[PDB]
Formats: sequence, structure tokens, C-alpha cells
Amino acid sequence: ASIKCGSRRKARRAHFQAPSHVRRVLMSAPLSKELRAKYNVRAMPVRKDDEVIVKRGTFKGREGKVTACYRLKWVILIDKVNREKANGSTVAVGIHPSNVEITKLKLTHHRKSILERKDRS
Amino acid sequence: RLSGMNHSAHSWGTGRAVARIPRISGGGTSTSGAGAFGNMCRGGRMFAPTKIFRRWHRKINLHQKRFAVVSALAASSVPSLVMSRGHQIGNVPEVPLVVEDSIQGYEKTKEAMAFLKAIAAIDDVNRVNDSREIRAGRGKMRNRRYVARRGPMLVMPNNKGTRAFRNIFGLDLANVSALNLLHLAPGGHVGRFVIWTQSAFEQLDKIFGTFTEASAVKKGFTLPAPMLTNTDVTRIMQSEEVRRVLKPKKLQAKKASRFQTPTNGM
RNA sequence: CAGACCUGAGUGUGGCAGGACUACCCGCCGAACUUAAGCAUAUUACUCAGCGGAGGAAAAGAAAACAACCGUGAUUCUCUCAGUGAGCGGCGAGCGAAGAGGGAACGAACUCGUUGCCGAAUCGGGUCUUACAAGGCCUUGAGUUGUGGCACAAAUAUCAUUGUGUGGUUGGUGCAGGAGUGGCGAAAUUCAAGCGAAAAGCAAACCCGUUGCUGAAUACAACCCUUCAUGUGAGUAUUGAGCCAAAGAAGGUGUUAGCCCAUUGAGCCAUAAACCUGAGCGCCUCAUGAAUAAGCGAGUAGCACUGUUUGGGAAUGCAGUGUCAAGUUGGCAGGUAUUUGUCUGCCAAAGUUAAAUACAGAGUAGGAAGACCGAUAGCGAACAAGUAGCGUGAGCGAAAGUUUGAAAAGCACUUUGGAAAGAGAGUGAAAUAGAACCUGAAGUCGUGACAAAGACAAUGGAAGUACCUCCAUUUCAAC
RNA sequence: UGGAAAUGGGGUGCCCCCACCCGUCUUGAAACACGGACCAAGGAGUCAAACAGACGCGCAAGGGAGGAGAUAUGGUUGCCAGUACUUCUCUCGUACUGAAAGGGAGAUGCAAAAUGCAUCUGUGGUGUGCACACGUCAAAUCCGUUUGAUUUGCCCAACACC
RNA sequence: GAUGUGGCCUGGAGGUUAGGACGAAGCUUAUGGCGUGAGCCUAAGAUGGACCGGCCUCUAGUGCAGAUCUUGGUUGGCGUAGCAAAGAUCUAACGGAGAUAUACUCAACAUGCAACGUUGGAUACUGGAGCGGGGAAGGAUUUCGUGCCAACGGCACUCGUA
RNA sequence: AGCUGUUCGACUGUGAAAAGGGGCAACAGAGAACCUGGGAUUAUAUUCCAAAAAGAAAUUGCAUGUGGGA
RNA sequence: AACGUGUCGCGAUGGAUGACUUGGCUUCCUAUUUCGUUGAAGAACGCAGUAAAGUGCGAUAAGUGGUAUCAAUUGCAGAAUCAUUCAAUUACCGAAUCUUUGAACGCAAACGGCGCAUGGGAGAAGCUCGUGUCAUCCCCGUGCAUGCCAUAUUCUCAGUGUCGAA
Ligand SMILES: [K+]
Ligand SMILES: [K+]
Ligand SMILES: [K+]
Ligand SMILES: [K+]
Ligand SMILES: [K+]
Ligand SMILES: [K+]
Ligand SMILES: [K+]
Ligand SMILES: [K+]
Ligand SMILES: [K+]
Ligand SMILES: [K+]
Ligand SMILES: [K+]
Ligand SMILES: [K+]
Ligand SMILES: [K+]
Ligand SMILES: [K+]
Ligand SMILES: [K+]
Ligand SMILES: [K+]
Ligand SMILES: [K+]
Ligand SMILES: [K+]
Ligand SMILES: [K+]
Ligand SMILES: [K+]
Ligand SMILES: [K+]
Ligand SMILES: [K+]
Ligand SMILES: [K+]
Ligand SMILES: [K+]
Ligand SMILES: [K+]
Ligand SMILES: [K+]
Ligand SMILES: [K+]
Ligand SMILES: [K+]
Ligand SMILES: [K+]
Ligand SMILES: [K+]
Ligand SMILES: [K+]
Ligand SMILES: [K+]
Ligand SMILES: [K+]
Ligand SMILES: [K+]
Ligand SMILES: [K+]
Ligand SMILES: [K+]
Ligand SMILES: [K+]
Ligand SMILES: [Mg+2]
Ligand SMILES: [Mg+2]
Ligand SMILES: [Mg+2]
Ligand SMILES: [Mg+2]
Ligand SMILES: [Mg+2]
Ligand SMILES: [Mg+2]
Ligand SMILES: [Mg+2]
Ligand SMILES: [Mg+2]
Ligand SMILES: [Mg+2]
Ligand SMILES: [Mg+2]
Ligand SMILES: [Mg+2]
Ligand SMILES: [Mg+2]
Ligand SMILES: [Mg+2]
Ligand SMILES: [Mg+2]
Ligand SMILES: [Mg+2]
Ligand SMILES: [Mg+2]
Ligand SMILES: [Mg+2]
Ligand SMILES: [Mg+2]
Ligand SMILES: [Mg+2]
Ligand SMILES: [Mg+2]
Ligand SMILES: [Mg+2]
Ligand SMILES: [Mg+2]
Ligand SMILES: [Mg+2]
Ligand SMILES: [Mg+2]
Ligand SMILES: [Mg+2]
Ligand SMILES: [Mg+2]
Ligand SMILES: [Mg+2]
Ligand SMILES: [Mg+2]
Ligand SMILES: [Mg+2]
Ligand SMILES: [Mg+2]
Ligand SMILES: [Mg+2]
Ligand SMILES: [Mg+2]
Ligand SMILES: [Mg+2]
Ligand SMILES: [Mg+2]
Ligand SMILES: [Mg+2]
Ligand SMILES: [Mg+2]
Ligand SMILES: [Mg+2]
Ligand SMILES: [Mg+2]
Ligand SMILES: [Mg+2]
Ligand SMILES: [Mg+2]
Ligand SMILES: [Mg+2]
Ligand SMILES: [Mg+2]
Ligand SMILES: [Mg+2]
Ligand SMILES: [Mg+2]
Ligand SMILES: [Mg+2]
Ligand SMILES: [Mg+2]
Ligand SMILES: [Mg+2]
Ligand SMILES: [Mg+2]
Ligand SMILES: [Mg+2]
Ligand SMILES: [Mg+2]
Ligand SMILES: [Mg+2]
Ligand SMILES: [Mg+2]
Ligand SMILES: [Mg+2]
Ligand SMILES: [Mg+2]
Ligand SMILES: [Mg+2]
Ligand SMILES: [Mg+2]
Ligand SMILES: [Mg+2]
Ligand SMILES: [Mg+2]
Ligand SMILES: [Mg+2]
Ligand SMILES: [Mg+2]
Ligand SMILES: [Mg+2]
Ligand SMILES: [Mg+2]
Ligand SMILES: [Mg+2]
Ligand code: NA
Ligand code: NA
Ligand code: NA
Ligand code: NA
Ligand code: NA
Ligand code: NA
Ligand code: NA
Ligand code: NA
Ligand code: NA
Ligand code: NA
Ligand code: NA
Ligand code: NA
Ligand code: NA
Ligand code: NA
Ligand code: NA
Repeated sequence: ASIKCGSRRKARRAHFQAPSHVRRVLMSAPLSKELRAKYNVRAMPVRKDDEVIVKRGTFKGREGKVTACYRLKWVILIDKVNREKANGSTVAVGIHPSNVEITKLKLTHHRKSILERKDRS
Repeated sequence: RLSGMNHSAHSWGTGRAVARIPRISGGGTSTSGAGAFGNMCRGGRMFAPTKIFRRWHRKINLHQKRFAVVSALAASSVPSLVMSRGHQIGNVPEVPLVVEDSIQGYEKTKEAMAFLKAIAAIDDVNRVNDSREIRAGRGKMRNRRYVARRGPMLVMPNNKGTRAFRNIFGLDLANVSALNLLHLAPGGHVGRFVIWTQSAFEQLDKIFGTFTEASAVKKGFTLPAPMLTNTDVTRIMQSEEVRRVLKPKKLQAKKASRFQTPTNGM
């Protein structure tokens, strides 16, 4: 949200000390090719209950549903993206939202207004 | 002005078996009794602390500034000097490169990109593109993170027409009325690749004047007279007029053979 | 006696002062170290410390000013005058301005006292008008021991009367647009090739090249020989094909990203008052423009003794005390004292005033940064830093990067041990990345192997030799 | 064509010879003179102003600002605190002397006026002095010349007397 | 002591030319080559894991062996000096991981030592101006119970004002 | 049960007389109404104890009732 | 022999170097840009389901209200709704709360002390018929420093001050 400037120190301070609502926009993921055509929007901020597919990293190609947008660890949690601990218990692995792509949107009344005002047509 | 000096820090004297340097007062701290106030001491003041009255800026004579710009313009018209500076001009049609004025009506960067390909100025633009990289020192921690080469300079007659050229990476834009020597001779080296718009080219005789006609915009300024009319001193040295007064060539002594010569004359 | 008004108390009612900040600014007070190669005048310095007081600036400011001209014209500031053929100075060390000239700023000007003509027309307080109205009515309450109106050089009347037209700064009332603030708001590949070795190259300016060619990595893993094992995290890299640019902007993301994300712009929406707009525009109310002589700031200015300050020198400002005017050679200034007489400029002893200027250890809310420093540096403080700790106190005042990893996946389980831990096993690309864990130096120490070696302290120089050498180079047939 | 043959380098020991402890004041330090256990990081001719001389550069009897304005820019997050443009000013010179009032520098010719006249293409004169120009000698020539000296003319820059 | 050096080196800047995940800086060296030297370069790392080299110019908080130099760490002395005032403890049982802890040989000694807390006994000291029971100043949870033994109580601890 | 004068309390318009502002400074001076028993704790106790308070008191400040004056 | 010395490989101790940098320093700019008796700055105590410090806040206490925004906060737990407003969370601000002090101002103070006026509150004794009322005691709000200015339906006074009437 207008972080980049001529000063690197000022830009990195604004990013890592961003409030929660600023981190929502910073943690955005691209829409799918079918969602781009339908909504004429390139990307939207990720939210819980969204369906994503991982496009970069070890879990590349793994589909799932967003179960948490931490915003303090700068990651999103996907139900199908997980690993085992030493004792065998299963833990969620956090993926950066820019590494995934949204395949299905969780639509609310205020979410639909964001899509309408971001429409490029 | 108070850095390294914000302590009481009196010296202890000689009766104690320690060096005579100011030492931080008090107790109960690891800093108590520690050397203070000196350039050698940790936490002390630097030698000759820097001040803001340092001479940052310089005065250059107005004629020496105009002389330098005129010299950097002459060097930009020599293809071997432009090549020596690093520019890729092996496909451009002519030097100086002058194009028509219609490029000021371009609205899209695609039109400007196609024009740079036509006059073969894209080789120097591509050279700058491949040269982009992270700066190789502490300057990247400062706001100097990326470096690149220079590339061609496009000179327009006025402020208009630059809309399609602003975003092209590796292309600089200039104004004939205000020509910068820091851009005509980047790094102090003459021979910049300059593309001239036609109307900017015809303005050059009235901005810098002639060897005999004074400049219209620079009051009372004429181009400096050369120290040499011909400047081709090798042609003079090999001319028949010089060669006919040169001292005649003489036959030299035979080169010594591989055998050592006698020295004992007795 | 009452009663008054003069002076002074008490109480009720409505208010104000007080302290903080103090970088800059205004008033006072005020050193010494230091320099003079000593030191006392001088210098430092009209500075530090001390005591008061304001503001967003302060202060100054509308000629009792320069000049000496063909004259300029409030103040403040800048270059310059000028480190001065000014001046001050044990005439030493040193110090040291002003007029003019080029500019910044400038709608820059007003108010009182006095003198003339009036004379309560004034001010508070009640109440009314949508109103603590610059309005009407009332009011002895205050004021005649005088507050208000008119005219005094940018001037030559004002004061009626009807029409004329002006005030958004007279007060009620209410209607716009904008600026400013807040929110929202842009393009284009996560395209293709998959892994120790071609996700690499070569055709030596440009073109050929939208083309041709193809592997010295049958890799390497430690004395070398077999056999069996084990080893490559994530493509912001390379290569090929594209695409956006009025956007190439420099931040994030698991490597170096215009096209993964945020951003980078026109524009859109919403607004207490204030601000800007035929001094924006209506209504009521209230204000308002046009068509005869006289004075002008008194313990003041001067002067005299002191004292201080100044470049100011027979005294540049000022302070104390003494003495103290003129206004019918009127007064002050004209940078060598006096007495004269001519000339020039101005008219002190009340007051207000914006901008240009400072912020030399200040704040509030935001921005731009940098040829700066890079964790013994840069602020004392990159961190629960004016903290922990110290002193009766005034005060003094640190050390310290949590940079493990891409992710905690932070070592389940077995075995020895009381435990701490060890030996295995696991996660991870890597635990010799195992928790204040990136790298991991020097110095010092342990251990294995080896070289030897008397006591010449050891080190050191030059020449050899014995033994070693994961070093380099050369040679290997009529060479 | 090999755990190889040489040559050089590196390592360790040993012989025969050499060989006082570094820094520092000092006439003189191996000193019974002072500072010296080790290592890492840190640590000392700097910035500003006035003047001068050498060297580089521009212009030259003229050189140059400064402050400030103008507009490319009345634009841009930034680049751009830069660059480009201007000055009847100011400054340092072109003239110096005197304490000041004040004065204020050419040559030649003719002549001797207490401001003398005339002309102006011109080193005030003299001695010594690069190059250059006519020659002249000595030496060497590959016979084209070249390298030394030197007479005279003009002497530049300088130096010395008027 | 002066000066010169297309003389060496360091952090940044303007240019230019390169390198890097097939490994950047940094670090290590019997690791060789080049230079008279300051130094440069290569090799190897069974190191590292992301930046950075050459050339010309600009610039500066630009080169360490020592200042009783500053800060941090280390260090021989050195398992050394010592841990000697206030007399002193002994015994059995229990508690405790703190024992009675053994290839072979071997009956037990000659191969698990030394040290704790509690209780009962023994012995002793303080000796009413007391290592007795109160309070002020000062301290401020040290008080009490349970648990606990990493660090601390300069030996020890199972005890403790930890 | 009502009225006049009369003692004591409250209420007000006349007002004798009282000179010398307001405070702090003693946990050893002045002053100060409680002291035994407890089986009441792991740690407090002249502080805790509840009807047989283990209990016995002493003191303030207000009220009600009885008695004596007014 | 042993101590000791050397060289090399490998371990230890120790935290240099490099790379990194939400910090400092320095320069410049923009403003309806300057606190307080309507009680400031500073100091003290407290507030979370869990909470030492720090941060934020004040008994409405890691905060109430309102606007935007649009599904969180996050170590664990709790959580009506999964969300046009009426309950996410952030950001901002008009409405509010704002303990003890401090210029500190009723008087004092190593005292969480003691008042005077005026409104209340609670009152198990007593009176009334568990209802009312309520002495002593206890709790709370407001006012009450000093000085100055203005003021009085024109308040109350003092003076061998000046008069004027007795
Ligand atoms: K100081
Ligand atoms: K320093
Ligand atoms: K100049
Ligand atoms: K590159
Ligand atoms: K790069
Ligand atoms: K470079
Ligand atoms: K009052
Ligand atoms: K001296
Ligand atoms: K004033
Ligand atoms: K002027
Ligand atoms: K109005
Ligand atoms: K409006
Ligand atoms: K890879
Ligand atoms: K890319
Ligand atoms: K980037
Ligand atoms: K005046
Ligand atoms: K006024
Ligand atoms: K400021
Ligand atoms: K930190
Ligand atoms: K890393
Ligand atoms: K010898
Ligand atoms: K000497
Ligand atoms: K170049
Ligand atoms: K390279
Ligand atoms: K060192
Ligand atoms: K040394
Ligand atoms: K040390
Ligand atoms: K002993
Ligand atoms: K035990
Ligand atoms: K006794
Ligand atoms: K006491
Ligand atoms: K009791
Ligand atoms: K360590
Ligand atoms: K470092
Ligand atoms: K707090
Ligand atoms: K009540
Ligand atoms: K009287
Ligand atoms: Mg410092
Ligand atoms: Mg570096
Ligand atoms: Mg002296
Ligand atoms: Mg002296
Ligand atoms: Mg002075
Ligand atoms: Mg002061
Ligand atoms: Mg101002
Ligand atoms: Mg003022
Ligand atoms: Mg003036
Ligand atoms: Mg001058
Ligand atoms: Mg002075
Ligand atoms: Mg008047
Ligand atoms: Mg986009
Ligand atoms: Mg790529
Ligand atoms: Mg990504
Ligand atoms: Mg990496
Ligand atoms: Mg109008
Ligand atoms: Mg007087
Ligand atoms: Mg003086
Ligand atoms: Mg005089
Ligand atoms: Mg006057
Ligand atoms: Mg800048
Ligand atoms: Mg450190
Ligand atoms: Mg520091
Ligand atoms: Mg420090
Ligand atoms: Mg403290
Ligand atoms: Mg003490
Ligand atoms: Mg490590
Ligand atoms: Mg000596
Ligand atoms: Mg001597
Ligand atoms: Mg010596
Ligand atoms: Mg001796
Ligand atoms: Mg000495
Ligand atoms: Mg001269
Ligand atoms: Mg180099
Ligand atoms: Mg540096
Ligand atoms: Mg070695
Ligand atoms: Mg230095
Ligand atoms: Mg020493
Ligand atoms: Mg011993
Ligand atoms: Mg002893
Ligand atoms: Mg003893
Ligand atoms: Mg047992
Ligand atoms: Mg035994
Ligand atoms: Mg006994
Ligand atoms: Mg006794
Ligand atoms: Mg005893
Ligand atoms: Mg005792
Ligand atoms: Mg105890
Ligand atoms: Mg011990
Ligand atoms: Mg008392
Ligand atoms: Mg007594
Ligand atoms: Mg007592
Ligand atoms: Mg008592
Ligand atoms: Mg007790
Ligand atoms: Mg700066
Ligand atoms: Mg202020
Ligand atoms: Mg807390
Ligand atoms: Mg409350
Ligand atoms: Mg709310
Ligand atoms: Mg909501
Ligand atoms: Mg008080
Ligand atoms: Mg007080
Ligand atoms: Na004050
Ligand atoms: Na001094
Ligand atoms: Na001026
Ligand atoms: Na741009
Ligand atoms: Na004087
Ligand atoms: Na080491
Ligand atoms: Na022997
Ligand atoms: Na020896
Ligand atoms: Na040898
Ligand atoms: Na001039
Ligand atoms: Na160096
Ligand atoms: Na030395
Ligand atoms: Na030792
Ligand atoms: Na016992
Ligand atoms: Na070793």
C-alpha cells in the first residue's frame, strides 16, 4: 500500500511495521485465468475459505483451502499443505500468498464490492 | 558536535599506574574509569570531526564551462571517439545522427521502441539493458542499489515530445537549449552517442555560434580558435616540403658480429 | 443629627496571574581559562554560567534619517562596501563599522495626546429584536479631575435633507463552487525446457544467425584396490518464445523479477467550522461614500562629575547623582573641543503595524533525501536505554544485533545415567545450521602422526647436505 | 607415459662459518637509561579563512564574480540542491605620488617660451646579449651537405650604466 | 630533511568492461608463480553461502609494533601462595543416585574413596556485659510450608537468609 | 385545660470583653480508657476466642426508660 | 627415558572479519503548526482470562463511542455471527471516561491525615405503623489559597480628611 519510495530504509520500515489492514493488501494473490476473465481483476487479497493452488516452492501444484491468513508471520495456511512433526502430529506449513494463485473466491457483500470497484472494464 | 564528548571524563594523573588519558567518572558500571574523549579511545571523539562548512561546491568560469560543452559536442561527432567511449554504433547510418521531427508526436512507447530499432540505436539501448545489476558495495545499502550503462542521448528542440520516450530504460532525453556536460561527457570521458532531432540540429549554429559569428543566446560567445589549423602533424612530418629540408640519411656502422672484439692492445 | 464625597476596609458576583517549554528571540547580570611567547590596560567578550519574559518567529519599524548629489526616502535581510591608505589599540597582541550601489520583501500604513469646533453624542449593566448585535429602549451605575465625534500637508470643510450605491469585516439568517483533508482507484509470462554432467555453449566489430555445429563431467567424494551404499532445497539463474510501458519506481516474495504481489496515473466518492471565489450569492437589520486662528508629548532634552559600553577618537550609546531648558538668533543632526553667522536635513521626549530575517542541543503533524556511519562505528541508547548499576546528594551511567533455518520441520523413539548428558535414530539441502545456533579469524590449549634434539637462551644470515613435498615446469626416441 | 626422470620452489633437521635487544632521547645504547606477556578491532598533519610562490587551465588591458532574478522548470516521488540564461552593478587591474590641501608620466625635430612650437609607422641612449639575414673561415663529408667558430646588420627576453 | 614514481594498498562516486548457485565476499596455507619492494595472481579447502573483480577519472574518518595508548579476549606464573583468631567433635540407625560399585585369577585386607541431612546417645562450648528473649535506626519478604540442587553460600551439602 | 410575670434550653435585632495572622517541629519529653487463660497458627496475636463469648473490665458519643430538680 | 621443542591433520577455547541493517548523523522542505487553574509538564499507584518488564490505557483502565475499512487477533484459551450497519480486525477522529499528586490553590504532611459551608447517601439505637423516619457514627459531590481587575436592582461599613446640617 504505497510502500516503495526513493529511500530503502523508509520503504522497508513501512513494510515490516505495516498495520494489519495494510498487510491484508500486501498479502495478495493472483486470480486464476478463469477468474481474471470473469471479474476483470488481476489479483485480490487472500482471505480465509478461499481456494488456492501453490505455484512456487516445494508444495508447487498443491490445491487446497485457506484456513488462516496469519499476517503476523506474513503467510497463509492451506489445509492440504502440511507436514509431520517428530512425534507424528501434523502441522500446517505457511506459504507466502504471492506464491499461490486463487482458484475460487469466498464472496461476501463487501468482498463483491471490492471486485466491482477494481473491475478494469 | 557533542559526539564522544558527552562525559565528565577527567584524567587521573601520574601517581596511579595507568596512562594519562581522561577516564569516565563514577562507579557501578563497566564504563566507569574507561578512557574517554580521545580519537584512540572507544566511544571517544573522532580526529578532526567533520563540519558542514567544508567546501562542497565549486565555481567554474563561464567561458571554461562553455569551452567544455563545445569540446564534448565536437567529440560526439567523431565515430571513433564514440566507439572508444563504449557505445555500440556499428549499425547507425551516420554520425552525427539526425532524425526527423515527427518523433515528438509519438504517444506510445511501442512507437518509440520501433523508431530506436530503425535508426539502429537499439544496440546501445540493449547494451544498457544487459548491464543492469546490483551495485558492488555499500552504496546499495544507500539509495543506489542498481547500476547500468549510459546509452544514447536523444536531443529535442523543446520540452515537448518526450511522452513515448520517458519509460525506455537506457535512453536519456536532452534539450538543445540546456545541454549538460555531465551528460555529454559521462564520467569525464568525451564521445557520447547523441541522436539529434532535426530542429535541434539547426539550432546549434545560433546557440554556440561560429568561429566568426557570436552566439545569439550566449552573449558575446564565439567558438575558440584552434591552436593548430591542420592538427595532422604526421602529414606535415611526411610532407615533401618537410622531407626536402631534412638532414640526409647516413650509412651507419656495421652491426657487431657475434665474436667479442679485442681489448688488450698489447 | 442626618446626609454627602474624599480616602480606605469587609463580603457577594464575573474573571485573570501562578507552572512547564526556552533551539531561535527580547531585557538585565556577567567570568575565567586563553592571547599578548611574562603581565596589570587590552583580548577572550559586551561571550559562558546566573535572573527575568514572549512568539511562531521575536525584535525593529514610518525620519528630531542619510547626505553634500542631477540628490535619496519606514523597518528588516542579502552581496558589496571592508579586514578597510575609516578608525580604536601597552598604536602592541589585536580589534573594527557606516552612507552610497545591485537585490529580497513591500496594496504599508495608521492610533492617541495636544491645538481649534462640539460636549456624554461615550462606556458598562439589564431587556427586546432568532442577536452577551458596532442595533432599539431603559439605567446614576462609571464618567464633566473628560470619553467620544470633526479637521490638521496623501489636507483644504462638516451637517443636514430626498434620491444614488457600497459594505459577506455590523449582527441575525442560509445558498453555492473550489481548495484542503480522508477513502477508493491502472498494463503485461509464475510461458516452455528438470535437474551431478546441454536449465550448457561455439560460429572471433555488423550481417550471415528466423541458421549451422555439439559434449575432454564414461564426474567427484582424500594413501590406492575392489564390492555395497549415499549426495544435489527453493528458479528473482540460463536458454527459447512472447508481452506491457503516459506505468523501467529504487519495496516484498525460498537465488539476481517491468509482466508473482504491493506500487507507479488520470479520475471517483464524502465533507463541523475556518480558508479561497464580480471584496462568491440572497433576506432582515445596521452602518456608510459621492454630488480662523492656534497649538503639536518637561525633572524631558541638554550640561557637570563619576561608571560602563562603542571603531566612535577634547567623550558612540547608556546608568547613577547634581543641575536643569527653548519654543519672537524655535529645537535636534550635520563623526576635532570653543564663541560667532550662513547653509542643508529633520521635528525627540505616547502608541500599533505584515513580508522579506533566526530556529547555533525546542516541539506538533507530515514529506525529500545523502559521494555520511555500518554494531569498539553512527546519538549514551539499531535491543524492556537515560534502562541496569553507582553516589547522602548535586549527578554519573553501561554491556547487549535473538543474522538457526526457506519453513520449527526446534531432535518422536530405543539404550546408559539420579540427573546433566552420552551412544544410536530421526527432520532438514546443510546440525561442523541444535536455540541468544550465519560466517567463525588471530592468540592460546588438547590429541594423533612425524622431525629430531645434549648442556652454546632462543630467534636470525650465507652456503650446502640428509629426508620429505596433495607445489610448479619440462621431457619421454634416432627425441 | 609411470605412485617417473629431471629442474626450480616449499618444509624440517644438521654441519662450517657469520651474527649483542627492539623502539627512543642522546656527543655516545647491547646497556646496570626509558617504553616493551600475547592477539583482535580502534588510534594521530585534518577542515575553514587571508596571503604568497611553483605548476595546470580560460580569457587578456581587461578578468571575474557574488547576491538575486528569469524559464526549460508555473514541470517532476526522484533524477533536478544540477545544468542552461542575464546583470549601465560590484570587485581586482590598466597610474602613481604627497601628512595633507592637491597634482599627475610618449618619441623625434627646431629651438630655449615660468604650460614654446611641428610631426607622428614607433625600441630615450649606450655596453653585453636567442634566433634570423648577407657573408667568411676550420674540420668531416655518402659531395646533397652538417657542425663549430666568426665579421657586420637587427637585435627579442634579460643584465648593467646614463 | 626535500622531492619524484602509467609506484603498492583501503572505504565510497562518476564512466567503462567483466564475473557469480557449475558458488560472491570473508576465512585457512610446506601453494606455487610473478615483482628489488610495497604487493598482485593462481591452486586447494574433505571452508562459506551471496554478492563482486579489472581499467581511467573523482573523493576521503585511506595503511600500525610499541603512545605507563583505548576496548574485548587470552595468557606464563599455577594446580602455585594459600583457604591456620573465635578450643571439637565421636558413634549407631534411617534418608539419599551419592554403595559394600572387581575381565580373568580370587574368601574377606592388599581394587568405590571421600563427603551430606535427621533422630537417639556420648563429649564439649557460650556462661545472664551470652552464638539467650525483646525493640529503635537501617533493611523490606530475608518470615512460613512444600518442592528443589543448574548457578550461589571462596571446602561440602541431601542443608540454606539460594 | 387558657392568660400575666418568672428558671433553663434552642431562634433572631442591640453587643459588654477577648491586644499581639496561619502552621509545622518529640514513635525516648507531656499525653494515653485492657489484662489474664487458651488445645488460638505452619507462620499473627494485651489484635484471634460468640452465649457458659474462657472471660473479667475500663472508657468515649449519642439516645430510651426509671428517679430527683427546673 | 621423562619433561620440553618443532612441523602437519583434526578437535577446543574466543568471538574478529565479511555479508546484512525497521538505527544514528547530516541537509532540505510543507503547514487554518506551540501547553496550563476548563488544573499542564513531571512524579506515583493501578488496569489483560493468562501478564515481570515494556507498550497502551485510568475503577468505562492492553480501553467505551463514531467513521471509514471488509474476516481477523494469535503463545494458549474464549468468542452470538460467519457476517448491508446493528459485535472481526486495523487505521483515523468529532462524542465520552480520565485513580493519587504536582503551578497545586481549605489546612497540613516520612499522616493515603484534619476541616468549615452546602447538597446528597446509607443507617440493625430509638420513635411510628417487617413500613416510614432516623440521634451518635460512617461515605460521597461541590465551594473555600494569595494577589489583582471589574462589579454590587447600586451591598455593609471606618476616619479629631473636607463639608453639611445639629
Ligand atoms: K563535557
Ligand atoms: K571514535
Ligand atoms: K568564478
Ligand atoms: K552483469
Ligand atoms: K544483478
Ligand atoms: K565497476
Ligand atoms: K472571586
Ligand atoms: K605562553
Ligand atoms: K513594536
Ligand atoms: K538600495
Ligand atoms: K452576516
Ligand atoms: K462549501
Ligand atoms: K535449483
Ligand atoms: K524476470
Ligand atoms: K524488485
Ligand atoms: K513616533
Ligand atoms: K492602534
Ligand atoms: K525548528
Ligand atoms: K537489535
Ligand atoms: K542465510
Ligand atoms: K660466533
Ligand atoms: K643527534
Ligand atoms: K572508457
Ligand atoms: K572477473
Ligand atoms: K592491530
Ligand atoms: K608489538
Ligand atoms: K586489555
Ligand atoms: K590451612
Ligand atoms: K537426593
Ligand atoms: K550473672
Ligand atoms: K524514631
Ligand atoms: K474479642
Ligand atoms: K563460543
Ligand atoms: K562484523
Ligand atoms: K506502566
Ligand atoms: K436518607
Ligand atoms: K468623619
Ligand atoms: Mg562515538
Ligand atoms: Mg566490500
Ligand atoms: Mg599569556
Ligand atoms: Mg601565566
Ligand atoms: Mg567586550
Ligand atoms: Mg546564557
Ligand atoms: Mg516569517
Ligand atoms: Mg512585533
Ligand atoms: Mg531607508
Ligand atoms: Mg576590496
Ligand atoms: Mg570587541
Ligand atoms: Mg480625548
Ligand atoms: Mg497491477
Ligand atoms: Mg531468467
Ligand atoms: Mg512470489
Ligand atoms: Mg541463497
Ligand atoms: Mg460582493
Ligand atoms: Mg534630565
Ligand atoms: Mg571594551
Ligand atoms: Mg564632537
Ligand atoms: Mg514633538
Ligand atoms: Mg537529492
Ligand atoms: Mg558488539
Ligand atoms: Mg554503539
Ligand atoms: Mg556506548
Ligand atoms: Mg537510575
Ligand atoms: Mg555504599
Ligand atoms: Mg556458528
Ligand atoms: Mg636519555
Ligand atoms: Mg647523556
Ligand atoms: Mg637502542
Ligand atoms: Mg652499564
Ligand atoms: Mg624519559
Ligand atoms: Mg600598480
Ligand atoms: Mg587493485
Ligand atoms: Mg568510510
Ligand atoms: Mg606454517
Ligand atoms: Mg585514521
Ligand atoms: Mg604497555
Ligand atoms: Mg599449597
Ligand atoms: Mg594465613
Ligand atoms: Mg580455628
Ligand atoms: Mg539408603
Ligand atoms: Mg570396597
Ligand atoms: Mg562442660
Ligand atoms: Mg565478665
Ligand atoms: Mg550464648
Ligand atoms: Mg546476648
Ligand atoms: Mg526459613
Ligand atoms: Mg562452595
Ligand atoms: Mg505536633
Ligand atoms: Mg520533662
Ligand atoms: Mg512519650
Ligand atoms: Mg494509644
Ligand atoms: Mg514469630
Ligand atoms: Mg545531508
Ligand atoms: Mg512557547
Ligand atoms: Mg505488567
Ligand atoms: Mg468513573
Ligand atoms: Mg468502537
Ligand atoms: Mg464493520
Ligand atoms: Mg494542599
Ligand atoms: Mg503552597
Ligand atoms: Na512563567
Ligand atoms: Na579555549
Ligand atoms: Na542595500
Ligand atoms: Na516516472
Ligand atoms: Na563615554
Ligand atoms: Na584459533
Ligand atoms: Na645426550
Ligand atoms: Na646464540
Ligand atoms: Na635446509
Ligand atoms: Na569591470
Ligand atoms: Na589497509
Ligand atoms: Na614504528
Ligand atoms: Na595458569
Ligand atoms: Na548426632
Ligand atoms: Na597441532
